[PDB]
Amino acid sequence: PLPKPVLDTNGKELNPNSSYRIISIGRGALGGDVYLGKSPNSDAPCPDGVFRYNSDVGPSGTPVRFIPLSTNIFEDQLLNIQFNIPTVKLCVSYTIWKVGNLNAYFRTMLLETGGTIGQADNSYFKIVKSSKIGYNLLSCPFTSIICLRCPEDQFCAKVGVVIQNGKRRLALVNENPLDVLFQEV
Amino acid sequence: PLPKPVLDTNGKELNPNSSYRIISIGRGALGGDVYLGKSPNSDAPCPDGVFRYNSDVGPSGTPVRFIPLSTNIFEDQLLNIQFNIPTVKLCVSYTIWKVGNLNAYFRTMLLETGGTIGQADNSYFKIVKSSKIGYNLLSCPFTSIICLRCPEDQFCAKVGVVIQNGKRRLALVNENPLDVLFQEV
Ligand SMILES: *[C@@H]1O[C@H](CO)[C@@H](O)[C@@H](O)[C@@H]1NC(C)=O
Ligand SMILES: *[C@@H]1O[C@H](CO)[C@@H](O)[C@@H](O)[C@@H]1NC(C)=O
Repeated sequence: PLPKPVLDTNGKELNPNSSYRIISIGRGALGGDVYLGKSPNSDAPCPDGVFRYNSDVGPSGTPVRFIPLSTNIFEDQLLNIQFNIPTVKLCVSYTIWKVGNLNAYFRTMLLETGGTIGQADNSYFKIVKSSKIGYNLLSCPFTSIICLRCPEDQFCAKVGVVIQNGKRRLALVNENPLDVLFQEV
Repeated sequence: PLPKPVLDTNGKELNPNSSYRIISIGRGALGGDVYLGKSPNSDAPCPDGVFRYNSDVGPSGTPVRFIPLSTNIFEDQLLNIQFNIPTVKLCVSYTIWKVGNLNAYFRTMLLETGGTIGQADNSYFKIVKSSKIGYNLLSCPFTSIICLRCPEDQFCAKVGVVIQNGKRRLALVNENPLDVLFQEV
C-alpha cells in the first residue's frame, strides 16, 4: 500500500522546497488562513501562537513549510511545520510549530511555536484527509512515550480551534477538525 | 467479564477507607517504597514529587489512598492517588498525584503532586497486573482528548523510574515498569 503524497490547491504535490498558506475550506466568515500571532497571555518574547483569521476577507496567512522524516511529504507521516518568514533574531527560534503544555481552562493543548526539527517531542504533526473536505492536521505529541495499544504505540489527536480572546486558536480537539488546503506562494 | 479487584499484601481487596504503602517487589537495594519528596528543581512551596527510596532497608513509604470513579477499586479503571498524611496547610493541596508537563531532559512526564480528584486532566492512574510480578501503575493523562484509535480513545502509559539527582523518580516509561505491592497500614 504505497504512501500517498499530500497535494496543494493545484494538484501539484507538497514540496519541502516551497512555502504554503494553510487555508480554510470554509468561505467568508467561516474562513481565515492559519497565521503566526502572539498569545494573549504569553510571556514569550516573540509571537508564539498558531491562529487562523476570523474571515478570509482579510490578510493572507503566514507561509509555512514542512519537514518530513522522509525525503518527501506524505499523508499520515510525522513531520515538522515551521512558519517560513524572515524574523528579528531573538525570535529566530519561534517559528517551528509545537504543541503546548496542557491548558486547564481549555482542557487541551494549544499550538505554539518554539518547537524543534528532527527530535522526538511535541513538534510532530501529520497531514491526513479530512472525513469531510480536504485535509486535517494531526498532532502526535510524546513520540518518546509508549502509548499502550495505540496505533504504533503513538498518541495522536485532531487539530481544531478554540476561541482565545476572540481569536481562533489552533488546539487539539475531539470534534470539528479544521479542514484545510495548502496553497503554494 | 467481571471487573477484577486489586488486592493488598494480604489478599484483602483495596479499600478507599484505608491507607497503603506502595512497596517494591524488588528486595534490598532493588527495593524502596514510593514516598513524597521535594523535586530537586521545583519552585513549588511544598514537596511535590513522587519518589521511591533507594533501599527497602530505610524508612517506610508515604501512605497513599485511592479514589475510584466507581465505588470500588478495580484493575484497569481510572482512579486518583493521594498521599494520606497530615500536612501544614499551605501544602494541603500538594498530596494528590498528578503527571507533570513534558520534561525534555528525560523526554517523559514525571509524577508529581498538585493533582485534582474527579476531574478529566492529568491526575488519573490505573492499577494493573505486572507482566512479571505484582502490580503496575499506569498514567492515563489527557482524558479530555481523543487519542485516535487508542483503547477507548485514551492515551495511557506505564509508570517506571528515572534517576533525578540520584533519587528514584517515578515517571512514564516504555520498559521496566515498576512492579508493586500495596500494604495496608
Ligand atoms: C529540493 O532540492 C534538492 C537539491 O538537490 C533536490 O535534490 C530535490 O530532491 C529537493 N526536493 C524537491 C521536491 O525539489
Ligand atoms: C466505606 O465507608 C462507608 C460508610 O457508609 C461504607 O458505605 C463503605 O461502603 C465504604 N467502603 C468500604 C470498603 O468500607
